[PDB]
Amino acid sequence: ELQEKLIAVNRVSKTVKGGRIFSFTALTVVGDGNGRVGFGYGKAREVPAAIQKAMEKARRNMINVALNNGTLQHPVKGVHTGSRVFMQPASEGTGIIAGGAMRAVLEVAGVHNVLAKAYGSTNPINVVRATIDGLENMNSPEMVAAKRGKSVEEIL
Amino acid sequence: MTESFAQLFEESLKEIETRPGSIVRGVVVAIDKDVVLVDAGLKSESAIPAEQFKNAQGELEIQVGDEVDVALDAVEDGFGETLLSREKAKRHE
Amino acid sequence: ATVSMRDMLKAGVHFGHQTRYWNPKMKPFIFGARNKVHIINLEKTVPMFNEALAELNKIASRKGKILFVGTKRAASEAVKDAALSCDQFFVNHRWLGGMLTNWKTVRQSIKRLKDLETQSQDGTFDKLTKKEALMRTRELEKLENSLGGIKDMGGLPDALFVIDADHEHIAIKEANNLGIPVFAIVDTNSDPDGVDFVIPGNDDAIRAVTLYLGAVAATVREGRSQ
RNA sequence: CGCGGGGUGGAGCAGCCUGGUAGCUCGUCGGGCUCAUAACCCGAAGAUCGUCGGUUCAAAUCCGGCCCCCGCAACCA
RNA sequence: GCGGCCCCCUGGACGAAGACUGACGCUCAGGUGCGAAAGCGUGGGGAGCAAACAGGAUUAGAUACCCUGGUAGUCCACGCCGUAAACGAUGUCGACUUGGAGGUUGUGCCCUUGAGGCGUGGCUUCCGGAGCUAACGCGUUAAGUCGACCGCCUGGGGAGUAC
RNA sequence: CGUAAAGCGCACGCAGGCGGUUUGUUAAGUCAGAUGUGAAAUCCCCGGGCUCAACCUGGGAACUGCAUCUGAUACUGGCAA
Ligand SMILES: [Mg+2]
Ligand SMILES: [Mg+2]
Ligand SMILES: [Mg+2]
Ligand SMILES: [Mg+2]
Ligand SMILES: [Mg+2]
Ligand SMILES: [Mg+2]
Ligand SMILES: [Mg+2]
Ligand SMILES: [Mg+2]
Ligand SMILES: [Mg+2]
Ligand SMILES: [Mg+2]
Ligand SMILES: [Mg+2]
Ligand SMILES: [Mg+2]
Ligand SMILES: [Mg+2]
Ligand SMILES: [Mg+2]
Ligand SMILES: [Mg+2]
Ligand SMILES: [Mg+2]
Ligand SMILES: [Mg+2]
Ligand SMILES: [Mg+2]
Ligand SMILES: [Mg+2]
Ligand SMILES: [Mg+2]
Ligand SMILES: [Mg+2]
Ligand SMILES: [Mg+2]
Ligand SMILES: [Mg+2]
Ligand SMILES: [Mg+2]
Ligand SMILES: [Mg+2]
Repeated sequence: ELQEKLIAVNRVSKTVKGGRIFSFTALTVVGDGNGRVGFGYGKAREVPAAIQKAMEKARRNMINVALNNGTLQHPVKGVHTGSRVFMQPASEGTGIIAGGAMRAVLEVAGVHNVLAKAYGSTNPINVVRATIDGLENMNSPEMVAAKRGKSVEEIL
Repeated sequence: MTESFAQLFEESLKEIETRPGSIVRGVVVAIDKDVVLVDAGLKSESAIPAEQFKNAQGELEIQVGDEVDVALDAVEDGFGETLLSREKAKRHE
Repeated sequence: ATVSMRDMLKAGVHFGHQTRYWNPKMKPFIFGARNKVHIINLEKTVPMFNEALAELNKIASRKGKILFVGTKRAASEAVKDAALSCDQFFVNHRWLGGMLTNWKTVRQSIKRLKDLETQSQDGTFDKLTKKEALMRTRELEKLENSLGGIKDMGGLPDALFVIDADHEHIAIKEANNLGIPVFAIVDTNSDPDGVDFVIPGNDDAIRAVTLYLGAVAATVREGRSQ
């Protein structure tokens, strides 16, 4: 039931005494489409080993997100290192409008309707980290009412 | 019965002396070939080298459970070890 | 069972390290200072100690596996003997970084230990030029010292009880990563952020550790006997 | 040869559709548990997904054949 | 930037206790002032040192490094110049936020038992937590959390050059 | 805006910007309401007519503005203590 997407594969180098040693990295995101999404990195000599290592890492290191009918509770901003991410809820039928790295994470998490924008560096690794961080730092009416010591309608 | 930890702790400080250099009577808890564990009433039982228990004839004159006079050198050597130097206590003698 | 403030003061629980080496997090549990020594507050210790015993009692009543951890030369023998008195598991020598997060590797080492001991005991062979046999026995001895306390653990433990949280910070970090609750005796110089159930007290005195360990083993057996 | 469907640790079932992760039940050996057996617990063992291939960075899944299985098929004095 | 000792004139900073004024404050475009060294002008002074310069060497060459000399200059008085990697490469002012080891300079208390112990102000060096940072690192003297005002940036070269 | 471009060499200071706390008053900023105006077309909403659409067209909303009047006194400003 978990849904997984490969976001980016990259070839790196080590420059050993004899010359360059080439290895590959993967970036993957897995999710249940119902509020749980994790990302794994994954690094290996060959592309299949890399994508496999990444998926296994992504299945764990998965977090839960307080979704709202496939949409965000409220506008959130997420920044990891040099990437700043802004995501705000939209009406049903708008679609998922976002950059490629954010597109995958929001699709896999189950956000059907979102308006998103990425400021700063769009490096895929940091964009994914920043959007996941933003989604986790998003609270819901029940948890905010519990935190504030009131009821939901009293908060509305 | 709220016997205060404050009351109880003042009593304990009156019993034992915590100054560096005081000779404290300590119990031999264990005798190894090289170290003897001596309790005193501080943060930790002190491992005193057996060399200090050897007389001029090389014999260990102590059995487990004896009270031994040990000179309190330091309660805390940064590692929670209470440094007990009985060899320095023989100066008083 | 139940321990008394009088007994803990006698055991020397109230002592802490020098003031300079303290961790400012510990400040709530510090009664004060005397002779440049921190004095832990036993009014904070007793309810926290009893409150931790309750949860250990609960885990033991659910057939929970308890891992006793302490590798200080002071507490190495006490933790092994105390853990064995209640049919539980222990680590009394250097904690292998990754015992819990890399359990898949430790399990293979357990398989090697079991197979190796079978040969030297069940296989009884030793008819291996008497030099390869002897060196093979050394390997058996090495693994036995390392993994004796968990050789039959089978899976991940349900809770860790650790002496000297600062000294054994690595084990606490693995548990937090894996969600395993940690009960820890936390001295004034230690960090209590990673500990789910903090028991503030001296952790270097054999008398104090024996006090803690005797009570814990007693509570575990009561929870199992139920 | 007709059409359809199925084959997955020794047995019984998920997994297949969307390509990346082999799970649930019984059985078997051992241990804890029990006075003991038995039941029960901890482990452990056991399929390469009928096979042949094709695709694809990568297949139990996607493609084809063969092999069977199950079901149907209008025609016996 | 300031380094022998002494005198005269003079500026600021800090502490203790108390009294007084009663928002009198912060920042600051333009403006004004100060501003290492080199340099310039007038007039002195000139021991040492030393651009330029002379000579000897080294070198394939040596308009250099090295050696022997040596003028301006370095010094004084009075003007000018107004620039430095003028750097903590970190504008000024205020508030808030865990700790440790020190240096220096005040002051209060306790047994000063003997240079001790315990507080409390100023300035300062190192280490380090949360946090921040692209990373290095910064970390109560912030590059943390904020507020007021000001200066400056907009790819590299052309060029801090032309007019 | 430490090292990537970017903190004046430093200071004093006029114009300017900003202003601890309390009370009263004022009502300038601010806020609320009302009134006048903000041409029609255009853009937007609901409709109507060309066989449909482009196009045309009815009503509305809007025109984020300005001015006047009437109220509010938290904040900011003025005045007084
Ligand atoms: Mg960019
Ligand atoms: Mg100026
Ligand atoms: Mg000069
Ligand atoms: Mg001159
Ligand atoms: Mg002259
Ligand atoms: Mg010369
Ligand atoms: Mg300049
Ligand atoms: Mg300078
Ligand atoms: Mg500098
Ligand atoms: Mg500069
Ligand atoms: Mg530092
Ligand atoms: Mg110029
Ligand atoms: Mg120039
Ligand atoms: Mg540079
Ligand atoms: Mg720069
Ligand atoms: Mg400056
Ligand atoms: Mg100024
Ligand atoms: Mg004011
Ligand atoms: Mg004003
Ligand atoms: Mg008005
Ligand atoms: Mg109009
Ligand atoms: Mg029509
Ligand atoms: Mg119209
Ligand atoms: Mg007013
Ligand atoms: Mg007013």
